[PDB]
Amino acid sequence: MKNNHILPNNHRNAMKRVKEWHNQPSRAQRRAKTRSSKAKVLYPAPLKKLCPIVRCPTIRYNKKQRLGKGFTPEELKEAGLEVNYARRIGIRVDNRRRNMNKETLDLNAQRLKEYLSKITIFKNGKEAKESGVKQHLGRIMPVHKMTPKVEIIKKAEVASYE
Amino acid sequence: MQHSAVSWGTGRAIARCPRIGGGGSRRSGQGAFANFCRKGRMAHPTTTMRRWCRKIVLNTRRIALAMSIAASAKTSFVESRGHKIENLKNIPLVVSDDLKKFEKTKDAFELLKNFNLTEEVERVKNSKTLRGTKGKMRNRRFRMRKGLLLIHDSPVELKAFRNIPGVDQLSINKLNIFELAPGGHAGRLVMWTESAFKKLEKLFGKFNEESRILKKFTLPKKM
Amino acid sequence: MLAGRKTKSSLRKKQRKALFTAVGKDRLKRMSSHLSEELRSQYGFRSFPVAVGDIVKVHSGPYKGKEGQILEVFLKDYRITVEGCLEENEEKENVPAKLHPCNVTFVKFNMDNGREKQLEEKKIARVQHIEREQ
RNA sequence: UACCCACACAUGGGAUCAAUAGGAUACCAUAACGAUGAAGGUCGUAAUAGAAUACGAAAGUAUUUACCUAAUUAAUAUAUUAAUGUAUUGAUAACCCUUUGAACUUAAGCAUAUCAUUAAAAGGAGGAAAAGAAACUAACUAGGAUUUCUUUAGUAGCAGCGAGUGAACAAGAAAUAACCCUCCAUUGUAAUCCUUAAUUGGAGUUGUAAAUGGUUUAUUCUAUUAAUUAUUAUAGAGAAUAUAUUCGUUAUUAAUAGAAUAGAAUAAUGUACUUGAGUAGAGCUGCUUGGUAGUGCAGUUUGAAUAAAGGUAGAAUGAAAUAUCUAAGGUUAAAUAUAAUGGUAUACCGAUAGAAAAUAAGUACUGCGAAGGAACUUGUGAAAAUGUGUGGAGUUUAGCCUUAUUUUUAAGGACCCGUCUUGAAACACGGACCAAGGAGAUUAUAAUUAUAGCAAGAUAAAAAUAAUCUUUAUUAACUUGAUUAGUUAUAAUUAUAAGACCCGAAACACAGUGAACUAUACAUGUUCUGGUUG
RNA sequence: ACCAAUCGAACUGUGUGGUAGCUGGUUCACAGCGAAAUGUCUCUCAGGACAGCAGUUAUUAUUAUAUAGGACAUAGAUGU
RNA sequence: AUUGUAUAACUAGUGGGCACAUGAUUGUAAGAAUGAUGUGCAAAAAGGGAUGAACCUUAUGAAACAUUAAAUAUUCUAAA
RNA sequence: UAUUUAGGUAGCUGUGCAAUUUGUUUGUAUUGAAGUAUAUAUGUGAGUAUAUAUAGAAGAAACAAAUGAGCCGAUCUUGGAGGCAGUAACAAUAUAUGUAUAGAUAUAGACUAGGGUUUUCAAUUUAUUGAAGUGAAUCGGUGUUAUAUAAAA
RNA sequence: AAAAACAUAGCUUUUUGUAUUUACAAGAAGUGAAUUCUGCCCAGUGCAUUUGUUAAAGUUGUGUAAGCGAAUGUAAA
RNA sequence: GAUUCCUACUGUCCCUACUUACAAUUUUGUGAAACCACGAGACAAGGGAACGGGCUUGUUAUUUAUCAGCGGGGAAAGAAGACCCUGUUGAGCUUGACUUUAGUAUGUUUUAAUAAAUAUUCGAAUAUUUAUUUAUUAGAAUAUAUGGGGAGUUUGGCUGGGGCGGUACAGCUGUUAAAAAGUAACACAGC
Ligand SMILES: [Mg+2]
Ligand SMILES: [Mg+2]
Ligand SMILES: [Mg+2]
Ligand SMILES: [Mg+2]
Ligand SMILES: [Mg+2]
Ligand SMILES: [Mg+2]
Ligand SMILES: [Mg+2]
Ligand SMILES: [Mg+2]
Ligand SMILES: [Mg+2]
Ligand SMILES: [Mg+2]
Ligand SMILES: [Mg+2]
Ligand SMILES: [Mg+2]
Ligand SMILES: [Mg+2]
Ligand SMILES: [Mg+2]
Ligand SMILES: [Mg+2]
Ligand SMILES: [Mg+2]
Ligand SMILES: [Mg+2]
Ligand SMILES: [Mg+2]
Ligand SMILES: [Mg+2]
Ligand SMILES: [Mg+2]
Ligand SMILES: [Mg+2]
Ligand SMILES: [Mg+2]
Ligand SMILES: [Mg+2]
Ligand SMILES: [Mg+2]
Ligand SMILES: [Mg+2]
Ligand SMILES: [Mg+2]
Ligand SMILES: [Mg+2]
Ligand SMILES: [Mg+2]
Ligand SMILES: [Mg+2]
Ligand SMILES: [Mg+2]
Ligand SMILES: [Mg+2]
Ligand SMILES: [Mg+2]
Ligand SMILES: [Mg+2]
Ligand SMILES: [Mg+2]
Ligand SMILES: [Mg+2]
Ligand SMILES: [Mg+2]
Ligand SMILES: [Mg+2]
Ligand SMILES: [Mg+2]
Ligand SMILES: [Mg+2]
Ligand SMILES: [Mg+2]
Ligand SMILES: [Mg+2]
Ligand SMILES: [Mg+2]
Ligand SMILES: [Mg+2]
Ligand SMILES: [Mg+2]
Ligand SMILES: [Mg+2]
Ligand SMILES: [Mg+2]
Ligand SMILES: [Mg+2]
Ligand SMILES: [Mg+2]
Ligand SMILES: [Mg+2]
Ligand SMILES: [Mg+2]
Ligand SMILES: [Mg+2]
Ligand SMILES: [Mg+2]
Ligand SMILES: [Mg+2]
Ligand SMILES: [Mg+2]
Repeated sequence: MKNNHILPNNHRNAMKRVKEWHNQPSRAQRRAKTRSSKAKVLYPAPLKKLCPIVRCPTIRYNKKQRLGKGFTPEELKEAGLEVNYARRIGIRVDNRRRNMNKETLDLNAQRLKEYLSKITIFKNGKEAKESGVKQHLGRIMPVHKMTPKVEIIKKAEVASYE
Repeated sequence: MQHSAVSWGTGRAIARCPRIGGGGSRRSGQGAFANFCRKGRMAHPTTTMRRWCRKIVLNTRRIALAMSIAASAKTSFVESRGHKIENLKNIPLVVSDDLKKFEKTKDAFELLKNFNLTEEVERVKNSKTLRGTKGKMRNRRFRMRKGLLLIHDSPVELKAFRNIPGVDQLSINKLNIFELAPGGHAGRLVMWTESAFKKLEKLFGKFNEESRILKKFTLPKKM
Repeated sequence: MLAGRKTKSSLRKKQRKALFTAVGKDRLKRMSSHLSEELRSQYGFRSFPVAVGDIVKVHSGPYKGKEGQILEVFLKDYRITVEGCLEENEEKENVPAKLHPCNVTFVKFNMDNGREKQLEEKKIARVQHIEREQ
């Protein structure tokens, strides 16, 4: 130490216990392989399931919407499904969550009608394998990132704006 | 470092380096545990902690693709590489799309014979020789020249062109640099199909427009 | 890579270990020979392993052109001895020559130990392969 | 004759160059032991047998399996009537869960601290194990079981406040799944359970309750065996022979075993209001954590309430409001970690290298014992050290530099190199001679210089087909507040930590072996012959 | 004194490539430039850090209307 | 007298010194110990003091020709 | 266009030669590649190029890349071979015809502990190979115990 | 390093009456055969015997320990 | 065992001489080691790291290339000096060195039920003591004292070598000190 440096802080056992990432491209080949092999087992059904829309907790991320975990049974009561029937279709159900507002309940209730208007139901699996219908693979109806919009207002109303 | 040696010390008219203990053979009494000793480990042993890969900026990797493509249309850049293009018709050249219906090797070989494209197949074939170094014993026995490249649109490679020596194929989507400029020089003789050549105008745009397929890319200006 | 492993590999030392340490039916098929043209019209395959006593003819090498009968077969060396050929020794030239069976084509067979049963089994299995393709 | 030099030819030795049925590293699959006798050992069997290698009196090419060995006519326990049946015991050297637990070292000394919730040692299971359905996080317009990756972050904090050590929420992803006992289960009836060929013999009211069919057809995937492949080419990967041929590659089928999905047919459907005590918490005492006056655990004394009740909300106690949850009984797939064993590849080494071993290598050989542990491939034939033949000088002077056709002599110059040192030819240390080997390379974090892309913005984070920096704007806080072109990479140098340019102590701790030499106690055996005195 | 040729704490394996302000060694050519053995602090005196002496690269001209280990003219300080 | 001057950034070695001339302190004295000013050896070639780290002439690539300094001219040994 | 500058230990910077492997381009070889030994030319120097003999199968150059990247020394590691030197230090009974006549030194023989084929014979020169050889009711062990594993007296 | 060192009988002091063993016994120390002697000192340090200072836990609250200090003996300590 | 004197006795001595055996000297056979910068001839004086084989001025040997002796020199060979000093390097041992601990002594709380007596505080609370059988494995958790029987570690610097003595180890004045500023000594006279 014979010049102008910052105070170094390097721990003694930093290089003695090391984990190396040599298997990174070989791991990503396997995960796409079992994902594609699982798709043929349930052929007409989609790969993923439905998720609700929630808000983020703190004030740093207060203006962001995000895919949550599961649907409360009261939002299913608005759409008209029962929880033993809705689990057999690709719908996730959460029971720990509590209802808070009206705006977050009318949003999720409208979203369940859009999913019901698209799915069909056959008799048995022999009938379903014979029909050739394109199988969806990504997320199911995700959120999309917003674009900000600036409103133009007249000159008179700025003295009485809110 | 397998043994259990220890230094004997001074007072014996002998060096300080660690000696193999025990007895009963020619081995006992010899040195160990040093880089200057026979059957001893080397100082600074190599390890797998060493960095094996480098990191390059994304916008620079797309520039080197855009430059080496333009060199394949230049005349003297191809001739300095070593290809024989004296009798070829016009460069760049683009054949019709109906090419991937060929199911035999005999049919695809006539297509090169229809143009004046045979001496590249022969000059690859006569140039095979041994390697000068110790790499003969390590799966690097023969080395030969490089021939024509063919860019197509199919996501699976064509089995008709696989056997001919000195012909490589590459899809339009991936576009490696290990083929378009081998050995750090540009000017490889390329042949384009129809649909792949028509996909270039979306892939790079003009000097003012942005690319929509490649996000945040624009061709550089002239200094 | 123990012995007779029969691998798909491109290394020099891995392929050569399968040539020395092969056993069983794999050692037989290394010593095969090419068919004549008129024999090819009768059966239809390309090659077949070699037994003792059938008349062969050399088609390449310093002994080109001579025709003889097979006297011995050496499985441990991949060599055979053909009649009419002489090799120099330190006393005489009466030593018969040792050749590799990839340089010879045989002209007439020798039917011993169920040889006709084996040849007719291959000719049946060949034409069924052609019917799968069309 | 000996001593010295020059040339030519022969001995001695295994360096250089070229090859290779050997090794090293990374990735993928598997993850199969044992009382129905394992792993390991001793002795035997070949027509002429020693080493190596394979095999058990059926013995050197689908059954048998000599003798020890957990080694078992047993031991610790349960069931039926001293006998019989059932379960456990041994091997491991990587990953997993508990118990016990150091010192060398750093602080330029050392005693709290660090190395360290480490090494050694003991117990217990599986192909994975452990964990897992809030007596949670927060203060928002609120989120939602467990596990793993990026980031927050070398931050809040802890500490002779010294050296040093060190977390979580929120945010972006991989993968997703929830359930069962504990009351008073229709008392118009134990409706249950083990065993027997048999309501045969029991268990059970101090409370047991357990629906059943494997037939057939089709499809997909994995593993092992067997078969056919042009000489134009769905075959230019590679080997072998000689100076134009084969095995394969490529591309197709068959057989056996295992797994999953679907159809048809055969079997089968009653009633169910349970919530966890010598626990949770107090006083004294010891360990652990970043947790600061419990973050978590344990010994001793004491020991409650039952939803009109109880717990928690990052300084202490007492009190109050507002939020948000309900402990002390049980099961659970996927995403994740790594050996023995078998495969595939490579900017790795090429016989003083690579594993100790190109394998008659854990072999020969050493030690009372725990234990220690080498040399040797095939062609070419360097130097050190010698032999024979021919030629030449002198007896007073090795080798080197300069100038000269008196160059096997003459005149001048000239102490033996490396190294500490004010100062070395030194009576200062190392070096008799040749060959081969042999010491500032790698990684993390900062800074300056050169170069490249974009620029008020910059980016290959994990993953799939966000964050950080410019700029935490100052202050301990309140009160207050515009401004120095950056960020991402490639290369060289310097600083700190890693074995850290290479070789070198006297010592300390953990786990084990010796009274054949010699010392002491106990048991059992053996211990030659002649005189003196009194 | 003795405890297997070892005894004022035996022998074998591991932590271990234990720490050393202390001895020893450190491998190719030419060209440009070129030192210190002094001051202060230190459980400091066989060792460290700051200052001094050195090297490399860079930008800029009235900071030549300027500088100097010099001299001359003028005004002064001192107690050998 | 000087064609430049001035300003920044990064980084190494060294901190055991000795001798001559002038002048001092302690000591009977010392090739003894410790300070002050200048120049050297360390790190500096050739020629002369017979020989010598510091004495006397004297600035630096490879050579040839003429002139001197320090010192010398019986002989070794160039020069009455 | 140096008519001006050029020594140098510790130390700092620039231009260049040698070795192994990787991508691209150009070329050599059975009328003879790599290695080794003697000469000649060339470079201020690290070095390079050619010629003759020997041997028998693969090696060179240019533009870029990766380092286990250049020895006289460490009482350095492993192998081979000198001087001193044929020097120190040790061994050395008589017979003209003999499986004998003499001389000389040393007490000898059985059980146990330890050794394990050294025993005996044949053939070839304290060696090498090949055969043969160990016979128990009465000679040892196997039995009893030394106040919770003990006797070849 | 074989002695002038160690041992020895002889002399003396001390602890134990709940010993698998029982005071002519079982543990701990110093001098060194026999003969003749073994003087004075308890202030210091130790050892023994006997009636000002001092912790925690418990109770509505309060109180109580050994040890140290003081007195008396003891030098073949 | 350590020390002195008489008698006898003698190569211990005056002062050495002669004989024999075994090694040695001569021949054949088996056939090593320490040591080695270079050693090619040796001296007198000089200077020099203050005792040269080599450097500078002087004086000098030589049997055809030997054999057997001898111990002046090569500051001869063996062993990284045991004596002395330094190191912020160790170990055995002692104690009124620093910090602690096994063992042991004494309190408090836990301890079978029952009845009675006595004492101390205010009908009640404490304490002491006796008797019976219905318990009786014999211990556990904390506090104070004793504790080289044990366990870790330390035990400054300057200095005409270290130790003993002094502090020239922090402040102030005059002289050393040489007419600007700056300057040493276990030098001077003092605070
Ligand atoms: Mg090695
Ligand atoms: Mg080579
Ligand atoms: Mg360490
Ligand atoms: Mg320390
Ligand atoms: Mg230290
Ligand atoms: Mg220490
Ligand atoms: Mg700890
Ligand atoms: Mg799992
Ligand atoms: Mg589990
Ligand atoms: Mg920690
Ligand atoms: Mg029930
Ligand atoms: Mg074929
Ligand atoms: Mg509850
Ligand atoms: Mg080699
Ligand atoms: Mg080896
Ligand atoms: Mg001279
Ligand atoms: Mg000295
Ligand atoms: Mg001297
Ligand atoms: Mg000496
Ligand atoms: Mg020496
Ligand atoms: Mg070398
Ligand atoms: Mg060491
Ligand atoms: Mg121990
Ligand atoms: Mg001994
Ligand atoms: Mg200079
Ligand atoms: Mg030194
Ligand atoms: Mg400095
Ligand atoms: Mg004046
Ligand atoms: Mg120096
Ligand atoms: Mg001179
Ligand atoms: Mg003189
Ligand atoms: Mg003259
Ligand atoms: Mg120079
Ligand atoms: Mg190296
Ligand atoms: Mg060498
Ligand atoms: Mg050197
Ligand atoms: Mg040697
Ligand atoms: Mg003799
Ligand atoms: Mg024999
Ligand atoms: Mg005696
Ligand atoms: Mg003696
Ligand atoms: Mg005595
Ligand atoms: Mg007496
Ligand atoms: Mg007293
Ligand atoms: Mg008295
Ligand atoms: Mg004699
Ligand atoms: Mg002399
Ligand atoms: Mg003198
Ligand atoms: Mg002599
Ligand atoms: Mg020494
Ligand atoms: Mg010191
Ligand atoms: Mg100590
Ligand atoms: Mg002690
Ligand atoms: Mg001192």
